[PDB]
Amino acid sequence: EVETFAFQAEIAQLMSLIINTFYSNKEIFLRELISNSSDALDKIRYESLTDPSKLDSGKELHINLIPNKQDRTLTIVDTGIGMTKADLINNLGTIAKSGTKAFMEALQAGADISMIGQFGVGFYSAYLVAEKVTVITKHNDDEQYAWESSAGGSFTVRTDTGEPMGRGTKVILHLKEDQTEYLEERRIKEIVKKHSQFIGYPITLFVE
Ligand SMILES: C#CCCCn1c(Cc2cc(OC)c(OC)c(OC)c2Cl)nc2c(N)nc(F)nc21
Repeated sequence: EVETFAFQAEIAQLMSLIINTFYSNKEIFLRELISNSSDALDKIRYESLTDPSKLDSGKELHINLIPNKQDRTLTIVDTGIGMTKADLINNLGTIAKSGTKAFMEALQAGADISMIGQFGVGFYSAYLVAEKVTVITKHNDDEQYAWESSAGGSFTVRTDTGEPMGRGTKVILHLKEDQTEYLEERRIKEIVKKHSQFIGYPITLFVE
């Protein structure tokens, strides 16, 4: 049972700009996703202080980076707060509208794509390297969901019947044919060291 949705006009515009603009410094997508993972882990850690039962779906707070050359995927996994169906379909897109407009205007005023995170829309930098993005997420109050988009103005949401993840988010980057350098161990290590060296959670780079 797959539900198909149209992105709000501003988000479809942002995704097109990210796909179409010539911009060589694509590596910045990784810092954006790791930073989102880190914010999600802070959120579950904060909530657990007043309600300890929120860690019943997993005590460990961490980030895994999983490359897979056979599937041509790079997966960012976290055991953070996770997302609800409402976040996936409408809540995040609503907040994204404001950030998208501010980012588009900043670009016209002379800013570059690396500043995307300051506008709360850093997640869409995934499309600098990915032809398709799959998001598997599980929030304590909701079910496990799979969000997916190859851009083109639409995204899908389905109940994920795959392997339960307990609590957290998995961002699966189906890389563009010319972006396989992001499956290489030394390339991932270099980017993490350059942009994500001060994240307060363990980041484990899996090897193939
Ligand atoms: C913006 C923003 C941050 C909030 C949404 N979000 C994101 C980025 C994100 C933003 C989105 O819109 C702006 C969004 O679209 C609905 C999205 O889902 C595909 C994600 Cl993953 N990553 C995580 C994560 N790792 N864990 C949790 F829990 N929430 C996340």
